[PDB]
Amino acid sequence: MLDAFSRVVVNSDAKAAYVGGSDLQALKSFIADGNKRLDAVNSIVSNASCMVSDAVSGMICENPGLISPGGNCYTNRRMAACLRDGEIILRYVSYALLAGDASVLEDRCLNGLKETYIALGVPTNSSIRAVSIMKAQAVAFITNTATERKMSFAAGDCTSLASEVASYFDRVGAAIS
Amino acid sequence: MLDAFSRVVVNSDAKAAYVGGSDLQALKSFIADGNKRLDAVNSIVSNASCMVSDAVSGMICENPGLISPGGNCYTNRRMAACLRDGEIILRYVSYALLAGDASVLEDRCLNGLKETYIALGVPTNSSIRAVSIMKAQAVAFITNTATERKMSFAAGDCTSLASEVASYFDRVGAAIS
Amino acid sequence: MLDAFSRVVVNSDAKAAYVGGSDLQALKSFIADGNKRLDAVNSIVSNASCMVSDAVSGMICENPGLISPGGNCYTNRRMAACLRDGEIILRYVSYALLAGDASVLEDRCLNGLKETYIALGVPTNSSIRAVSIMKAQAVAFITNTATERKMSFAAGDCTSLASEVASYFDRVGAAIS
Amino acid sequence: MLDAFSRVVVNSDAKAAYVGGSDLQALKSFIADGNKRLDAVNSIVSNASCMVSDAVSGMICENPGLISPGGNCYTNRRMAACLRDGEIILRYVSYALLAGDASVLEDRCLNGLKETYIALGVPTNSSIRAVSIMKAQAVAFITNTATERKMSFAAGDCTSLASEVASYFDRVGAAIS
Amino acid sequence: MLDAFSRVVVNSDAKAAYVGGSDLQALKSFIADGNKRLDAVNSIVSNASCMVSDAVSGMICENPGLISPGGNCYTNRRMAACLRDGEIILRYVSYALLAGDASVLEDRCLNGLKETYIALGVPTNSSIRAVSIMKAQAVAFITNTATERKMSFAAGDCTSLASEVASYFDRVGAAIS
Amino acid sequence: MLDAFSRVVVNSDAKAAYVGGSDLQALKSFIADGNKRLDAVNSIVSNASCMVSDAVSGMICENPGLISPGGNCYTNRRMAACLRDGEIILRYVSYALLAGDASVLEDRCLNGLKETYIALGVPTNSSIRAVSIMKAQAVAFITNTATERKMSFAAGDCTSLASEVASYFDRVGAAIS
Amino acid sequence: MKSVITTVVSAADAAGRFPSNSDLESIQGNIQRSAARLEAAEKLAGNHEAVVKEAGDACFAKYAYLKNPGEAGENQEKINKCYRDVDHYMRLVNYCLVVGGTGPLDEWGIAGAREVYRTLNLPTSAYVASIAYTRDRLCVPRDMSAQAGVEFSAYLDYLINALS
Amino acid sequence: MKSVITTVVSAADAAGRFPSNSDLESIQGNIQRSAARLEAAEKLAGNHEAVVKEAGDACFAKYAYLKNPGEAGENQEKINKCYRDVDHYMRLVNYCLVVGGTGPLDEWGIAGAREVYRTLNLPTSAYVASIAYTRDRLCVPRDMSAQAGVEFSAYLDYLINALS
Amino acid sequence: MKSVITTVVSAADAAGRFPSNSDLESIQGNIQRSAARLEAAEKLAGNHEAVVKEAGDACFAKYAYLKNPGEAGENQEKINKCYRDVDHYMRLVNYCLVVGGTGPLDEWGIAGAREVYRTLNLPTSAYVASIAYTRDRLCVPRDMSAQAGVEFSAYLDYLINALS
Amino acid sequence: MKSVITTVVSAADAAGRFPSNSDLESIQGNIQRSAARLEAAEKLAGNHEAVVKEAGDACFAKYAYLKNPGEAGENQEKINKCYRDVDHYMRLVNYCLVVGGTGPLDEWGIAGAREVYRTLNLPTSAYVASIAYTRDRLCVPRDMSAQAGVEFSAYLDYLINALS
Amino acid sequence: MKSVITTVVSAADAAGRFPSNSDLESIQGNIQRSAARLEAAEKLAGNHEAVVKEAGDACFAKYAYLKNPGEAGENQEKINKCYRDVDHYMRLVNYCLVVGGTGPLDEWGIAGAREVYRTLNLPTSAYVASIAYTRDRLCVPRDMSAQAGVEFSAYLDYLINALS
Amino acid sequence: MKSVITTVVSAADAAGRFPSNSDLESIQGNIQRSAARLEAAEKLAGNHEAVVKEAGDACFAKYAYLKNPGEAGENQEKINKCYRDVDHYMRLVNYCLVVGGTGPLDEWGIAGAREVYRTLNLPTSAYVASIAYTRDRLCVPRDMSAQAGVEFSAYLDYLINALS
Repeated sequence: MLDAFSRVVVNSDAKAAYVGGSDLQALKSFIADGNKRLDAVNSIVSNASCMVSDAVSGMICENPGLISPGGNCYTNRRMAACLRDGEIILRYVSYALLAGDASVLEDRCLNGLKETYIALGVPTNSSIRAVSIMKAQAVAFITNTATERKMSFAAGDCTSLASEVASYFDRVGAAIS
Repeated sequence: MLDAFSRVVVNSDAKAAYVGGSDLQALKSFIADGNKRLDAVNSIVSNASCMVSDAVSGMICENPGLISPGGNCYTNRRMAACLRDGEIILRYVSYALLAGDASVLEDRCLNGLKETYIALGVPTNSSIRAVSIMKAQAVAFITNTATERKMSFAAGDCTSLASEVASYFDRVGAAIS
Repeated sequence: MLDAFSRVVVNSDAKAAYVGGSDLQALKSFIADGNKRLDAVNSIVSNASCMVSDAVSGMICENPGLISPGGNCYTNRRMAACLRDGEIILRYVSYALLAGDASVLEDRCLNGLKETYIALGVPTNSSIRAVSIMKAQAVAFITNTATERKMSFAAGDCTSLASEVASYFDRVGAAIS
Repeated sequence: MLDAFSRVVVNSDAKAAYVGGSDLQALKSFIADGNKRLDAVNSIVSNASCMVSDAVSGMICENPGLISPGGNCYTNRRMAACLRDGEIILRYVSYALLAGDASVLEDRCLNGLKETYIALGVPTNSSIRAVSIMKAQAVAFITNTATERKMSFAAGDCTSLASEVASYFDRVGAAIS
Repeated sequence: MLDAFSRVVVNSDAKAAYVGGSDLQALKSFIADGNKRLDAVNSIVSNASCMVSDAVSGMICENPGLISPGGNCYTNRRMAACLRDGEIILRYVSYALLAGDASVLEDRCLNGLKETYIALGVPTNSSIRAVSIMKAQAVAFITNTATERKMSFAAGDCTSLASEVASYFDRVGAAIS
Repeated sequence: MLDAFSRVVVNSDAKAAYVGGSDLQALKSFIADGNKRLDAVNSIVSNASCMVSDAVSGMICENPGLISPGGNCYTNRRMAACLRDGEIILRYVSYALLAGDASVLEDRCLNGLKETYIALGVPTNSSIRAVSIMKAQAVAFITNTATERKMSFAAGDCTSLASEVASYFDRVGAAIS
Repeated sequence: MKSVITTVVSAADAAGRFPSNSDLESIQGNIQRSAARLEAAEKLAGNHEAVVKEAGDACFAKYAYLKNPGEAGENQEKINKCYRDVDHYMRLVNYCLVVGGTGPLDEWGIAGAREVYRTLNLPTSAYVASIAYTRDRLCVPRDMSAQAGVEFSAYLDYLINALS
Repeated sequence: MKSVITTVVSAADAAGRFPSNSDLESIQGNIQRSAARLEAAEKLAGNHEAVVKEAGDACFAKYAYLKNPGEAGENQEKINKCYRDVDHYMRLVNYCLVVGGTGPLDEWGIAGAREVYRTLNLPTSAYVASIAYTRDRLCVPRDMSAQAGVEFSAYLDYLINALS
Repeated sequence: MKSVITTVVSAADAAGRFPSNSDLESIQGNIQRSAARLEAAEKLAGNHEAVVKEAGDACFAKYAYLKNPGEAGENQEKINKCYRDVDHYMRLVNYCLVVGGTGPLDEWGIAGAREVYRTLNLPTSAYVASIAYTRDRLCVPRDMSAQAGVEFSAYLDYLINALS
Repeated sequence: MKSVITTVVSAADAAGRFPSNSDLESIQGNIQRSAARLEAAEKLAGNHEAVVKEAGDACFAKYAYLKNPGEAGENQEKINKCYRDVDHYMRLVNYCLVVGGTGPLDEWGIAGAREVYRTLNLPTSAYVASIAYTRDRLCVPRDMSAQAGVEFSAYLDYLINALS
Repeated sequence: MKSVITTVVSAADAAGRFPSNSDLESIQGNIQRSAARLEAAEKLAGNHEAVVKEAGDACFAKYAYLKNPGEAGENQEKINKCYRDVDHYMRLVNYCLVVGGTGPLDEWGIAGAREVYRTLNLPTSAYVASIAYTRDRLCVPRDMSAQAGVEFSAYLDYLINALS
Repeated sequence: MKSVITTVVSAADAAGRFPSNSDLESIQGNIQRSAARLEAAEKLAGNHEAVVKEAGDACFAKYAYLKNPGEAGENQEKINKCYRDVDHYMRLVNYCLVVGGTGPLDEWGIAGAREVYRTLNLPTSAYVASIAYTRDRLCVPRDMSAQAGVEFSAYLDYLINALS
C-alpha cells in the first residue's frame, strides 16, 4: 500500500525524477493540515458502530424485500455477514483517509469484491445504497454537522477532508457497479 | 445436505410458511415406509462389491477398447481408479436413498465431476453405461428379483423405492452428459 | 519425466509392442555416445554463471529500455528475478540434455510459463533474446569453440549434441511466443 | 471412545470370550431403562447454561480472591476462559452419561488437564468446587428436585442415573488433584 | 547420511587432514569388491518379502503368547504394524549395506525407536528375535547358503559382506535393549 | 511485550491502583529525555553491521580454537549462524532500549536460548564474550566515545542510557549461564 | 441441516463408508420418535398467531422500558418487528420438530444472532423472555401429549441456551 | 468403537455441541433394534464351535489345493490356525451384534487384514468361502428369528465386502 | 500491550528488522501527544470515585428494571459489583491514557466481555449507559483541557464501540 | 518413470541444482550395465509368446481349481485374459530392462494391482505362480549370459515382492 | 512501501482493527519530524549531480583496479553505469526522506541487490565507498541543518548496513 | 553428504523403497569413475602446500589494493588467513574427489559463505582469482591424467560458480 507521500514518489520514479521544492507544496500542506486529518479519522472511528448499524438498517427500511425469504439479508447469518461487510468497507475507507491515498482500499478490499458479490448473489445495488448512507454520515461527522451528535474541535475548514472521504466511498460503488 | 424432511422445510421457508397437517402426509408416509427404506439400503450395501465389479467389467466386455493401449481403463492404475469411481458413485447414491433426497449426491459427488472427467479424458459415455448397469442391479436387489442372490424380507411393495433409486442413478448420467 | 529410453518405451506401449533389436539401434548409439553427452553437460554446467550473466546483460545492451523506469528489468528486485529466470531455464535445458528428452523442460518449466509472463508483464520477446544468446553460448561450449574459454576433451564429433541442445532452447521460445 | 456395550466387548475380548446370555443382563437392563437415561441427559443439556454460570458464580462468591488482582478469574479474558472450561467439562460429563461409560471424558477431556492447569496456574482446588456445584445441580435435575425448575417425567426412580452422573463428576477432581 | 567414502572424509576433517594414498587402501578395496556388494544387496532385496514374513512368523511360533489377547501381535492391525516394522528395519539395513556405513540406519531408523517402542508397549525382546532371524536369513542369502533358494554368482568369497550385514542387524538390538 | 509505560500500568494493576501524579515522574522524565533515547537507538542501528562482525571477530581472535576442526565457528555454515545470532541479539537489545523495558528481549529472544545452545553445543561462555564486546561498542556509540567513528548530537549527557543498554546486554549472559 | 439422517450420512462420508447397521439403527429412532414431534409441529402450525401474540405481550409486560425513546421498541413499527421475530423463531421451532434436529434453528436463527442483536442494540433478555414465557405457558395435557411437550420444550430450551 | 452412541457423540464433540434431540432420537433406535441383534449374538455365543467347524470344513471342501505343499493349509497346525481365524471372525461378529455397530470388525479384524493376508500368502477367497458358507447356511426361524438373521447376515456381508 | 512503541517493535520483529527512521518518527509522536493524555489520566486518577458514582447512578436511573427480581441489580451486593465494574473500566481508561494505546482495555476489559456478559445475563446497554453518561458529562476546560478531553473521550467511545 | 537418469535429475530439481559430478557418475553406470539388460530385453522381445505360454500353463497346472465354475478361469475367454495379463507383465519387464529401472512395472503394472485383483477376485498366488515359474525356468547360459540373467531375474523378483 | 502510516495501517489491518489512538499518535510524529527530512530531500534534489560526481570519483580514487581489463569499470560505458547507479541510490535516498521511511530503498534498491552484484561481478565495496564518502562528506551546518543531516545520514547508514 | 550412494538411498527412502536395479546401476558408475577422481585427490593431497602458495600469490598479484589500510589483506595475520582459506577450499576439493560428489564443498565451504564474506567485507573476486588461477594453472598430463584433470577442474568450476 501507498500513502499520500509514497504516491508522489511512485509518480516521480516513473520519470526517474527527484522530489524537490516544486513537487512538495501539496505534501507540506498535507503535513500542515495533519491535525485536521487525525480529527477527521477520530470522528469516523468514534462513531463506527452507529454508522454501520444505521446505514444497513437504512438500506433495509428503504427496500424491505431484503429481509423477505430469498432476500439477501434474510436470516441472522446473512444479516450478520452484511453488517460485517459494512464494518469492513468503513474500516478500509478509514485507512484510506488516514493515509491520504486509496491504494489500501482498492488493493485489499475492492480487488475481486464485484466477482465475489456476483458469485454469492449479494445485490451490488443495495450494497451501494448502504455505502452512500455511510458517505452521508462520514461527511456529517468530519464537518461536525451530524444532527444527533457533535464532537470537540478547534474551528476550521475541513471541506477538503469531507470531499476526499466522499471520493473513497464513491470508489466502492465504482468497483462493484 | 438435506433429507426428505429438511427438503420440505426448505420449500416452506421459501414461503415463510409453517409445516402443518396438509403438508405432512408425504412425510408421515415416508416414516410409515421407513423399514422398507432401511431394507432397500441394506440390500444395496450388502452387495456393493459385486455390483461395482460386475458393472465396470460389464462396461468393458461391451467396449473392449477401454482396455486397449490409449484406452481409459488400460493399466492397473486406471482400472483401480475406475472401480474406485464406481464405488464412490454407488456410495453417494446409497446416501441419497437413505436420506430420501438427492442433495448429498448432487453437492458432494456430481458438482464439478463433468469438468473433472473432461480434464482427465475420462469417457463420460462409458461411465454412464457403468452407472446404468449399477441402476439395473440396484432395482433387482431392492425388489429381491436378482437372478444370482435373494435376501430375506417381509413381503410388500417396494416399487417406489426402486423408482427413487433409479432416479438417483439417472442424475449421475444427467450431470456428466 | 521421461528420458531417451522411457520415451521409446512410451512409444512402444502405445502399440502394445516389445522393444526389440530393430528398435534399439538409436538407444545403443545413445549409450555408445554417452561419454560425449556427459562432457556436453559438464561444458554447460561449468560455465552456467557466466552464460546467464552474459545472456541477460546482452538482452539489455541491445534493448536498454528494459532498465528505464517502467522497463521490466528496472530495480534490483526485477533484475534479480530476470537473472533467476535465466538460471532456471538453463537448469531445465541442462536436465533435458542429460536425459536426451525434452519432457522435464516442457512439464516442469514451460507448462504455464507463457500465462505467468503475460500476467506479470514479463516481455516474452526480450526473454526469447536472452534464451537465443544462451543457445549460442551452449553450442560454442559443447563444440569447444567459445572465444574466451576452451576446456579439455578427447577429439570427436559433438554436432548431434549441439543440434539437440539448440532444439531444447528453441522449445522455450516456442512455448512463450 | 467406548460406550456401555463396547466396554463389555473389550472386557470379553481380553478373555477371548463370546458375549453370551450370562453376560448380557446389565446391557438388557441398560436398554430397558434407556428412556430414563435420555430424560436424564435432556434434563442436563436443557439447563446447561444456567448450571455453568451458577457454578462458576458460586466458586467465586465462596472465594472472592479469585476476582482480585493476581486472582485466576480476574479480567473478562480469564472469567470467559473459566466459564468455557465449566461448559467443556459439563459437555464431556453429559456424553459419558449418554454412553454409560467414562472413556470419552477420560480420553478427550481429563487426559493432560492436570499438567495443563499446573502450567497455566489454574487453581485445581477452585476448579473442583465449580465441578462439585455442577454435580449437585445435575443430581437435582436428574431427580427433578431442583428448587427453581421442574421438568416433565413419567413417575419412577432415577437414583442410579443420579449416582452414575455423580461418579463422572467425581472423576474430574480425581484427575486434577 | 554418510557412506564409506564420506565417513573417511569426516574422520580426516576432524584432523584438518587431506585424504592421501596412505588413507585410501580401504576405499580402493571397497571399489575393487564393489560388484560383490551390489550382488549382496540384490540377494537381500530380491527375497525381502519372504524374509520379513518368515522372521515375524518365527518370532510368533517360538512365543505364541504374542498372538493371544493382550499379546502385542493380536489383531490384524497389530500384526500388520509388526510386519511393516520388519520391512522398515530390513530396508534401512539394506541401505547401510549398500553405503558401507551404519549412519542412515542409526540416524533415520534407530534414533528414537527404543523410546517409541517403550511408549507403545512394543516388546523389544521379541523385536530383537525377529531381527536375529532376518540376520541369519541375510547371511545365508549373501553367502548363497539358503536351503530353499540358490541365486547366481561368479565364484568367490563374501564372508566380509556377511559379517558387515550382521553388524548392522546387531545395531538394531543394541539401540532398543 | 511491555514498554516503560505499560510496565508501570502492570505494576499498578497488581494493586488495583490508578496511575496518578505521584506515579508519573519517571514516565514524564522518560518523555522529557525521549530525544536522547531516539539518538541512542539511532547510534546503535547505524553501526549494527560493524558491531556484530567486530564482536564475533574479537571472540574468535581471543579464542582461536573456535575456528579449528570441532570448533563451534568452524565451516562457513557455523560462522554464518554465529554472525546471525550476534545480529539477532543486538536487534532485541535495540528494541529493549527503544521501549525502555527488557520484556521483548526476555520473552522473544532469551526464553529457551540456554536450553537451545546446550542442545546444539553452542559454547555459552564464548557467546557471553561476543555480547560483552557488543556492550562496550554500544556504550561507546551512545556516549559518542568510539575511536573510529563520531556522530552528531546536541551537547548533554547520555550516561543513564549507556547504563540501561549495558543492563540489557547483561541479561543475555544471565539467561545463558 | 443437522438431523438423525444427515449426522450419520456426514459421518459415513468423512470415513468414505457405505451406510452400515448403526446408521440404519439410528434412523429407526426417527420412526419411533416422529409421532411426538410431528404432533408438536402440527399444534404449533395450527395456532402460531395466538402463541406469538402471548409471547410478545410477555416481553413488553416484563420490560416496559423497551417503549422509551432510544430503546428497541420506541415506536409501533419496531414493536411489530419484535412480534415478527418471535414468529420467525416459532416457525424455526416448527421446522426443528419436522426435521427431528436443531438444524433449522442453528442455520437460520442462531448463527449470527449474537452479532446482529449486539449491533442493532436488541437486548437478548427480551427474546429470552418471549421464549421462556412460551416454554412455561405450555400446558400438558391441555395443549399436546406429554412427549410432544418434551420435544417442544427441548427446542425452546435449546434456543434459550443458545441466547445465554 | 463405531456404534450409534459413539457416532453421535463424536459428531457433537467435533462441533463443540451438547447432546441434542437428533442424538437422543438416534439412541432410541438402539432400544428398538437391540432385541433382534442381541438374539443373534446369544445364538452365535451358544453354538460358535459347531458354526466354526462347518465354516472351516466348507473352505477346505471348496479349496482342496490349500492342503498341498507350500500352500496355506499344508500341515495340521496351519489348518488349525485357519479354523481359529474363522472362530476369531465369528467372535467379532458376536461383538458387532452386541455393540450395534461394525466397530469390533473394523478395528480388530479388518484393519491391516489385506496387508497380513498378502504378506503371509493367505488367499482371501478361502476366508470369503468360510463366511459366505455361514451366511447361506443360515435357516430362519430354525436358527434365529427373521430380524436376528437380518442382523447376523448384515455383519457377514460387511466382512465379505471388506475382503473383496 | 498495544502502544506506539509495541506496534512499531512488533512490526520490526515480524520482518527481522532493526528499528529504522519511521519507527523513531512514530515514537516522536508519543513525546508530542503525551502531555494531553497524561493530563486526562491524572484528572481521572484524582476524581474516579465521584465519576464512578455518577456513572453507576445514571445506569440505574435509566434502567430501573435492573432492580427487579431475577434481574442484574436485584440486591445491594449485585448493585455494588455494578459500580465496581464501572470503576474497573475507568481504571483501564486511566491505563490506556498512560500507555497511549487501547492495549489495557483490549486485554483486560474487552477480551471475553461479550461471553461473560451473555452467560451472566448482564445487559451491555447498562454498561454503555454508564460509559456514555461519563463521555457526555465531560465539561472542557472545567474538568480538563480540550485535548485531554479528546484523549479521554476517544477511549470512552472505543469502549462503547467494543460493546456495540 | 524411475530410471538412473530420472532419479538424479528429480533430486537435482528438488534442490534447485544443476547436474554435478555424482549425477554424471551415476549415468556412467548406465553405460556399463546396459549391454547385460538390453541382451535380456532383446531375448524376451524375440521369444515372448513361448515364455508367456509356459508361464500361463504353469499357473493352471498348479491351480486346476481356477477352471471350476465361479472361479477366475471358469471359461476359455477368462483363461485367455490370464495369458494376456502374463504377456502384459513380460512386456513391462522388457520395458524395465530397456529403461534400466522399475518405472514401467511401477506405473503400468503394480500401481492399483492390489485393488484390481481384490475387487475382481483374481488370486495373487496365480500371478506369482506364472512369474516364479518364469524366473525358475531361466537357464543360464542356454537362454542368455549370466549378467543378462541377473537383470531379468531382478525384475521378476521385484514383481513377485510387489505382489507379496 | 514502509512509512509511519503504512506500518500502523498494516498492523491495524492484520488485527481487523479501526485506526485507534496509538496509530494517530504515531502519525503526529510524521508532522514533527517532516521539516528536517524534507529539508534534506530538497537539498539532495537541488544538487544531486554534484553529489553523485563526488561519490563516483571517490569510488574510482579508492579502487583504481576497477579500470583494469576484466574488472567492473574496464571501459567508459561501464564507468558511466557506475555513476548512474550512485544517482539511482541518491534518488532512492531522496524518496526515503519524502516518505519518512526505508520503503523506497528496501523495494527498489536493496531487494535483489546481493544476487545482482554477485552475478554481474560488481564489488559491494565500491558501492559502500560511494555511499560512505557521501555520508562522511556531509557538512553541518554548511549543507543543511543538524537534524536534516541526521535524517540524511540515517538513510546512507541504512544502505551501507544493507550492503554489509 | 551428497554422493552417488546418498542420492539414490535418499530417493529410495523418500518413496519407502528397497534399493532396486537403477540404484545398483548408479553405484556401478562409482566403480567406473573412481580411478580418475582418486588420482586427482592423491595428487592434490601430495602437493597442496605448493598449489595453495601459487593460488594466494595470484590473488595478491591481481588485487594489490587488498594490502591497503582498512582492506582485507592489510596486515600479515589477515594475509595468512587468506592462504589458510585457500588451503581449506583445496582440502574440501580433495574431499569432493574422494566422495565423488559436491557434498563436502556444499556443507563445509559454500553454505553460509555469501553471508560470511559480505559481513567480514571479504571480496569474493579475491577467492575466485585464487580458484580460477589453480584451474588454469593445471597442466595435463604433467600434473595428472586427462580425466583426473576433468574431475579436479569440475570441482574448481563448481566452487567458482557457487561464488558468482
